[PDB]
Amino acid sequence: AGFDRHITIFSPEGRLYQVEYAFKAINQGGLTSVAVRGKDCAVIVTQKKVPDKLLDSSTVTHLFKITENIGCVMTGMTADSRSQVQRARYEAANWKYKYGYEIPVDMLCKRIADISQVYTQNAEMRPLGCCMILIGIDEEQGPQVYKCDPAGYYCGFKATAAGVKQTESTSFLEKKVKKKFDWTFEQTVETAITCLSTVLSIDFKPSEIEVGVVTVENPKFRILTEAEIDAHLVALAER
Amino acid sequence: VRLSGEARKQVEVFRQNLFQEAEEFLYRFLPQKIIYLNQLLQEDSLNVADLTSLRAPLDIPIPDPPHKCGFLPGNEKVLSLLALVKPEVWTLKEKCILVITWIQHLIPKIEDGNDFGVAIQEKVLERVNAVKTKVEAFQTTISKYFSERGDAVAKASKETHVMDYRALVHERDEAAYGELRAMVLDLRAFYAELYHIISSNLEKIVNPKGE
Amino acid sequence: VRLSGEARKQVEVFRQNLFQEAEEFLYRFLPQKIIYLNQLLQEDSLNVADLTSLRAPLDIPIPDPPHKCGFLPGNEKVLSLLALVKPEVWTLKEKCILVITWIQHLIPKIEDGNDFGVAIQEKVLERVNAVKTKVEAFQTTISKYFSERGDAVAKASKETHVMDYRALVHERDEAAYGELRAMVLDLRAFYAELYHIISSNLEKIVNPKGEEKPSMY
Amino acid sequence: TGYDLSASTFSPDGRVFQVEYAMKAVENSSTAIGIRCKDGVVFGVEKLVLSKLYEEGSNKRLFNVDRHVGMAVAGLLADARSLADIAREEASNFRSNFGYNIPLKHLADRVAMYVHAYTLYSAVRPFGCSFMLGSYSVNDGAQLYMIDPSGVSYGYWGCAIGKARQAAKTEIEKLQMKEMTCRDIVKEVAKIIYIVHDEVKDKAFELELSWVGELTNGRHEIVPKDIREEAEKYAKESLK
Amino acid sequence: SYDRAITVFSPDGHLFQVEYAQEAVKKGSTAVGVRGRDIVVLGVEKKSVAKLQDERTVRKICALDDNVCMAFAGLTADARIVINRARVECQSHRLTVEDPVTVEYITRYIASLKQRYTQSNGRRPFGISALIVGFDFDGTPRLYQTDPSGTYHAWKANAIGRGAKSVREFLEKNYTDEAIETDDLTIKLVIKALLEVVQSGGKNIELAVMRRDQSLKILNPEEIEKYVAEIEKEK
Amino acid sequence: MFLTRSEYDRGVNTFSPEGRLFQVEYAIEAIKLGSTAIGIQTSEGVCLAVEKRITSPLMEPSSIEKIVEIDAHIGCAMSGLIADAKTLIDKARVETQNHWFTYNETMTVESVTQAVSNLALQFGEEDADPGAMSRPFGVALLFGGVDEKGPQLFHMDPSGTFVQCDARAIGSASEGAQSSLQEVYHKSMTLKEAIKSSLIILKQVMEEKLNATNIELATVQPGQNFHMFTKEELEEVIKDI
Amino acid sequence: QPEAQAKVDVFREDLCTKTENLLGSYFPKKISELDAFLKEPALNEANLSNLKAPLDIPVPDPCGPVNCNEKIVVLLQRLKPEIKDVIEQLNLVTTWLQLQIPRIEDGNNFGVAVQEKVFELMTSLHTKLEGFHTQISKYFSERGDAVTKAAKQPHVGDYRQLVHELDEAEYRDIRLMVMEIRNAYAVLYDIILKNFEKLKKPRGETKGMIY
Amino acid sequence: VQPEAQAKVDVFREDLCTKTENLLGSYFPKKISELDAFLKEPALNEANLSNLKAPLDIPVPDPCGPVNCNEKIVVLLQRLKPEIKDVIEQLNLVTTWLQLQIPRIEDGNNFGVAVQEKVFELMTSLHTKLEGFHTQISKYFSERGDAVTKAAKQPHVGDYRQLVHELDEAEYRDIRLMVMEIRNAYAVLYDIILKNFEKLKKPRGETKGMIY
Amino acid sequence: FRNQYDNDVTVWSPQGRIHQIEYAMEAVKQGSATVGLKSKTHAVLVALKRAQSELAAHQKKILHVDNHIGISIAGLTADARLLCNFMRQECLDSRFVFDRPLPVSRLVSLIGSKTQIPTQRYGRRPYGVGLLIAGYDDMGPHIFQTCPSANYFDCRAMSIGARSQSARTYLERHMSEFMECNLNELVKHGLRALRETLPAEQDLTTKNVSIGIVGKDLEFTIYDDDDVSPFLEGLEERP
Repeated sequence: AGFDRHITIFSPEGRLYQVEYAFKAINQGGLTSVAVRGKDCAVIVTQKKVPDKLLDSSTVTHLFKITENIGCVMTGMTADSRSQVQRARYEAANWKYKYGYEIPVDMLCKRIADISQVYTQNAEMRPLGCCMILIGIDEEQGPQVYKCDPAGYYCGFKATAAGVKQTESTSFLEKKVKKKFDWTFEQTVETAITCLSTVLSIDFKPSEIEVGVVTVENPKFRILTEAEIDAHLVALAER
Repeated sequence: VRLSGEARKQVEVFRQNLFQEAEEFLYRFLPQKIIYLNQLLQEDSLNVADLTSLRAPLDIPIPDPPHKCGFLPGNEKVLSLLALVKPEVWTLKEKCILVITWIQHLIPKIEDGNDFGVAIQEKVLERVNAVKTKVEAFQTTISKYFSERGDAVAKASKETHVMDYRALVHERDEAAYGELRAMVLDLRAFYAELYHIISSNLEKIVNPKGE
Repeated sequence: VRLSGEARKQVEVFRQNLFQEAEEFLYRFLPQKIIYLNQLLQEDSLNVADLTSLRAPLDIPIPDPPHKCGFLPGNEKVLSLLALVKPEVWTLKEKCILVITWIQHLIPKIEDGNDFGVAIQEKVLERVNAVKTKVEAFQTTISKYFSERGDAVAKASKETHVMDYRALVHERDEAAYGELRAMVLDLRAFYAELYHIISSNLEKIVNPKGEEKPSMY
Repeated sequence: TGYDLSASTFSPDGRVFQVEYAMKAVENSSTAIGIRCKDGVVFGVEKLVLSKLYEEGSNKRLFNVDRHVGMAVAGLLADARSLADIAREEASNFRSNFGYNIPLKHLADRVAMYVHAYTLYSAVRPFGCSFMLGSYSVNDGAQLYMIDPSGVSYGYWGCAIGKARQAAKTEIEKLQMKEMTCRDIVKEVAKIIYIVHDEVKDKAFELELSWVGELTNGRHEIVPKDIREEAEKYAKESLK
Repeated sequence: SYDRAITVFSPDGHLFQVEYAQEAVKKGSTAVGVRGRDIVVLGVEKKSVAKLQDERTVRKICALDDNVCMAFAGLTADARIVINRARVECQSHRLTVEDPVTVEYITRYIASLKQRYTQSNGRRPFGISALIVGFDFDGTPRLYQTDPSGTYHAWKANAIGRGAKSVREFLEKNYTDEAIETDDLTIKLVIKALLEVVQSGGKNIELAVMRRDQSLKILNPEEIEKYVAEIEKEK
Repeated sequence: MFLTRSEYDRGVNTFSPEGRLFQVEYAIEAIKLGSTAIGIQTSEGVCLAVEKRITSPLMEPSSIEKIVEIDAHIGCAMSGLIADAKTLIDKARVETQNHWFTYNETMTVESVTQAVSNLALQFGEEDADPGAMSRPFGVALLFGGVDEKGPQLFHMDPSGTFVQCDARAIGSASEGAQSSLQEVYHKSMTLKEAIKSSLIILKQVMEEKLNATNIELATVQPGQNFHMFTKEELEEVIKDI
Repeated sequence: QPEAQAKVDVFREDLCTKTENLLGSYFPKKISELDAFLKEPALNEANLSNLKAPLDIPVPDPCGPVNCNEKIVVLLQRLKPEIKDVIEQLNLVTTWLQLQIPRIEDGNNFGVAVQEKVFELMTSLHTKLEGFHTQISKYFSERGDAVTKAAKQPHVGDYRQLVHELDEAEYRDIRLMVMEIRNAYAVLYDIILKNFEKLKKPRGETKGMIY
Repeated sequence: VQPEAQAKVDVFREDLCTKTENLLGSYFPKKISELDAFLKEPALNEANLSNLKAPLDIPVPDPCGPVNCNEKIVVLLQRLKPEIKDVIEQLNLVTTWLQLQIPRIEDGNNFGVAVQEKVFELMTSLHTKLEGFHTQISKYFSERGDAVTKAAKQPHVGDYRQLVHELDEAEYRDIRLMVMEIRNAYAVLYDIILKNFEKLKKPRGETKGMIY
Repeated sequence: FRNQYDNDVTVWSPQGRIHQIEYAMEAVKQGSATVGLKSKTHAVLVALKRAQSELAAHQKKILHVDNHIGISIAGLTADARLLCNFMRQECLDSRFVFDRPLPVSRLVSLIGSKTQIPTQRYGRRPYGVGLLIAGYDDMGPHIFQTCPSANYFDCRAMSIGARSQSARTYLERHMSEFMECNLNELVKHGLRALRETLPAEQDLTTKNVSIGIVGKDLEFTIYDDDDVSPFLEGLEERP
């Protein structure tokens, strides 16, 4: 063949197989992340797996804060994830400097995604093998959830997942939105945790998951403590 | 192509039966065959230490130096070993055919890229075809034993003066015993290698082009 | 793997025997064989000019135009030259076997780098294996000579009327002498070629990976 | 398969194999370990003596990347020295601009991003070094970080790199570093290195140790030779 | 193996792409040059009119300056570029040193340009060889030749392009001090040499002369017809 | 038994196994295509000679310039690619004149040879300048000049390595011409004897019979400057032989 | 079902124990034994006139029992167990190596390549050894045919010479075969010992924390 | 050890070098001359093969006497066989010479080795053809004997008569082409070696060195 | 096969080895041998020079960088000349800026960085030359070696080039006495050490030996063919 092995060249069917391989690179990590939106809150959950006891559990995280009121969860290569996180933080601060107001979540996602496009069009560099999911509150639009992928697609979502169990998780979430009644903050967090736990079969403990939330009442992105996570987990088991 | 309802049903039942049989062979029949071949190897008849013991009695009159030949039977020992091994040989050939067609049905539509899965599938079916040709060679040798021993015995009876034909008949029996024991061993090895390859590469074999 | 002391001693004995035998072969046996073979070639037995002289009388009773055959001997000249050449063939085969074992024991543990010496080693192995196949073909021809002359003489005696079977018998003997001279000079050539390749490439063959280098690590 | 030739490429199954091949580089290296305790961080390296000719205190794998941080490396020494120059430049720039000693987490992040730059582009190979960084500051505390050739960075209570990583990691695991103090940790680091050293394959080693902590007033420094000799004698005694 | 890049040497040290460009020169139309005592004559064959084409657009012979002219055999576009570059260099040299260019200076410049394109990959050699004629300050006639490789050599008389071997053998035979004695004899010599390799005489040769202190003159087709008639009659 | 894979010879900046860097070696093979040149260093001076290898009679003999003048004190003889030879000769000339400009003195033959050698080294492309030929210079030079140390003859090769040599031959018949040099040469010989011996060797190696046209000869002596033997002087010596 | 994997893993552990025992004890012992046997005076004979065996056919101016060459059959009788042994051990190490081949992947295919190199050597050895098996039967059959030809045509003497030549060729081939079997054990031991780490663990875990 | 062993092999090598040089100088040209002379002779080139037809004395149906070989073909074959033996011997000599001249393996600068490889391929092809001729002679004798025996066993079958005649004619034209091929083999071998002698003799070339 | 992974420096091998760097390290073996050894008061460099022919002069194997530093080369003379120019300019810059002799350790660090840059990038080859650097500074006498790989070592003594293992073993068995030696004893030891590398037929001469000495009172001086005769005369004979 040879139509793979370079991002620039098109297949005879015009598919650009290299970026599709970058999509597989996300699943190679073996972790899953889920994001679900609510009427007044947006949450991100992801597996936290510590391979060795010696590792400091505090340092390992896939949840990062792009700015005070935006948070992200990265899935894929850890290094590419950290690099994209840094680029996102730079883009947000530069937006604030130039335009005088906090970057919208959609525009941040668009900037990061079009950067991913310049990666998937120029020859020498490779697409970053990571996926981003951004959550924030916009005053006009309420909560928001968005996802960047290695291709440059940046579509917004009511709820999403990324990682190895993405298809199972989106099947689960699709059923839940179809039986739409609402999602308050507690139900939002419960839906996220139930989705992740059901698709993985994990039956989590508080250490195994890390959750981050935004709410219209408290717009700042915060990563909940193990105690708060256990509080939500116990509520799930009780009912 | 327009697909009749009955035609769709026929193709679906074939595919279903094939995949069911593949799972059954891999997980139930194959280990049972491995343990069977293990115990067959452990049997005393198949681990005879002294090959001169199975040297058959060939009764043809030594010519007096300067009358007629009675019935000369075949070696019961090697015949019994053949009775044991030959079913296993043909059984492995059949199951090899099953695995080959199962893999071929799992091969997806041809596309330009993401072809590493089909490459893995092609590698596995290449090994399976190699196992099948070795098995067919065992069948050829099993067929050859009778004709070769008959030629040798007939030549010895026709030419009683030459003793080397009698020595040859005894050698044919010994070589047959060795070959049959090797056949049992490598049948077990082929079964195990098929399990190893398929189990190791099952994810790509069943799902080559990613999702 | 757990190795007994007796096992280690046995393996060491095989290794030292192989290595000293290879040294002895290359440096003592091979030149001695070259001088012996060129003396054989210079000898008149292998230097016959008129090959019709080699023809041996084939006593078959020619039929009258319109008795049992005696003992028909083989061509003594050819048989003597066969007696000379055949041990040389077998010895060259044996020494090729020794050389392949020597080199195969010399090749290093497999590694990604420093592969050029290993390439030289395996290339030399391939060439000596080719020489081995050639001498195997030679001994096959040696057997073919006896079988072919025998069936030719039998057919000539059975069909006494056809002369061309007798001509074939003489032709087989003549071709045999020619092929056997070719065989012995080829044997000398094979010995010299073995020495040339091994001597010229000896440093890489003996020490493929080379001297230890300062660590990058 | 041409997928493994370059780092720009992806495998069809989503793997960048050049980076993994570079990760295999460090395993060629002799082991090095760093352990973090309450007082500070201790580093240790098993520096194999390739020849008697080489001077002692040469081929140092323990570098000082700033006054308050030290670096221990495994993998290609050339790439490691270059990475140390990069880290020193980053620390100096941080001091010059922001006016104070660089936080270790930030320094690890910057050098990790510099490393991660190389995995992307086709023109340039990934680094062949994996290195540990450690510092003590009264504000931040004891911190130990390890950077792989990929640019992944994490904080480790105890860490090992090189050939004997796994064995060193189990030995470190059975230690309870959090309660302990540095002057004991040097002895246990010596014990672990002497354990993991293979006398048959590796002819000899000279233990190279360093630490940073309150006992230094937050300066990474090479161990005083008396303490080195005490730890080495203890390690030889425990080895039996 | 070793013929795909200009930079790479071959075993035995042959640079083969420049040889291929020298071969490309052989495809081109013939050109011939001869040094008379007071004339330098430059003759070039004409491929064909095609009967719907304007001859003025296609001219192999060109004047770099008042005192220098060239003819080329090889890639026509490359020849046009090289001619323009040499012309601007001529005027620049006059600008810089307040003197007219010498023939060896301009052939050195053209050779240096061709050499510059050979040395570096990412650029292909100019697929031309040229015949540069001029009169120096002393008034001596000068004829030089250049090739894609970038070597230049003076020639008493020479040819380039297709049939160069045959016509130069003829010229080695014919050329002598006697032939150069007369300007008409020089013109007739070059005309006979081109006649050695050309389909038809008058129609398919374009010829020009430079005199001691006169500009280039492309001889009229009637004048060429008269000269070939004189050549034809003498035989 | 033939192993001809090479697969590393193509492309400079590739160390082949055993680390031989074969492009430079092929460039060193390239000068054997060139005409033979010969140099002898003596106390009375250094002489240089070369065979012109005239292709056709119509070509002007003077135009072939395989011996040239870097300056009055130093001359050069070259064998190999005429074009890159011209480049290196230009470098030598400009460096000599730069030295005169800056220090008001004449360069030594060793310093001039080092100056051109530095340019030859740049095929490695360590410098970022675009205007440096990627290929090595496919020419060998013989630098002969009288300096503060007296007559000196330096040899330069495509690698850029340079050495003093009492007598050297470059080009096609350098093998064999060097053996003849080794037997004939003795340090005490005068320049007349050196001229005669070098012309003997050139006559031996040259395919065509030696004539004043097909050779170029030069000498630089301590009192004199670089001098080329004219047609008449060449006629006298080639008659004397 | 993991019971099949359990059975195949038990089989693989058994093969690993067996091949380790082989490399440790059996291969050195057989190397020493075969070296002693080739050093034995029996197959080192200075003059083959002793090897020559009688032919009872009468010369012309119905033949008696023409016995086989006692020396050659004795040497063959002790030879053929060695060939059978080395072939069996080769098959065992071959199946052990086959079960150690890892999952197919497009990277980290070193160690796998090491396994392929060991495999090609083992394949060459297997072909040579089964060639020896074939050659013994060829000797018996060819000598019998030559003796029959001589008896049918006593006037022909070239058949007499053919029988004697087959005998001496077989003796020399037995000597070379013993050398081959010793060398096969030795080189197999050397290769396996040198590369055992990669052969046992071709790939390892290179994933780490890239992803 | 054994610099004396290297000396002995070097003596053999020098003998092969001087022998192949003398061979190329004298033997190959004169053999080309001799073989074209043999082609020009009327015995090898005949207008009609009816002349070549030799008597088959079998009696036709409405025990045979000695049926002799085709004397013309036999005489021409006796002329041919020395040439085959000679050319095979000289080819073996030059092949051994080229094999000895193969240099030490080097990772690069193997073009000189490649020339030797191509010339060696040509020599190998020639060797195969010549061996084929030597076998073809015995094939002719065996086939003619088989056909004569079949005719005698079945006199009614005339096609065996035509078969013996056809085999004789085929062998005559075959030996004509064979003599042509011996001549051409000598000529082409000479041409290859003479054209490529410099590289064959000295493949690596002088190690100019001085890079180190 | 594995012909791949050898083409360029920028390609890692499946077992973590950059083969082009190793192929460059082979280059030092090609050159003529060199030996360096030090005492408490002196550092010495000694070399075996090679000549293209009898008429040609022997090549220059020892080069002076500064009064306090000088080098000896094994491997490509081109790379040697380039690196020597770089080192000379660095020392000149140090003297101009700080008016102090450059520390030899710092100079070899600079050499290591400059040499390392080719190995990692596509383009320029690794410097296929091995240098022995010897100098006296305030800390004391020093000897370093630099490989074509940018790694460098500090040595009591070292030998680089063809057949240098013999010199290394001689040096190792005689090393203890070197430290207290006189300069004459030390140069004699080094001369015997390089004599080990020579062929048995060849012997040390005035022509093929060059000696380089630097010390507290002695600036770097290369003792040439005539000047090595005092040091050579002491040596007895081949064993």
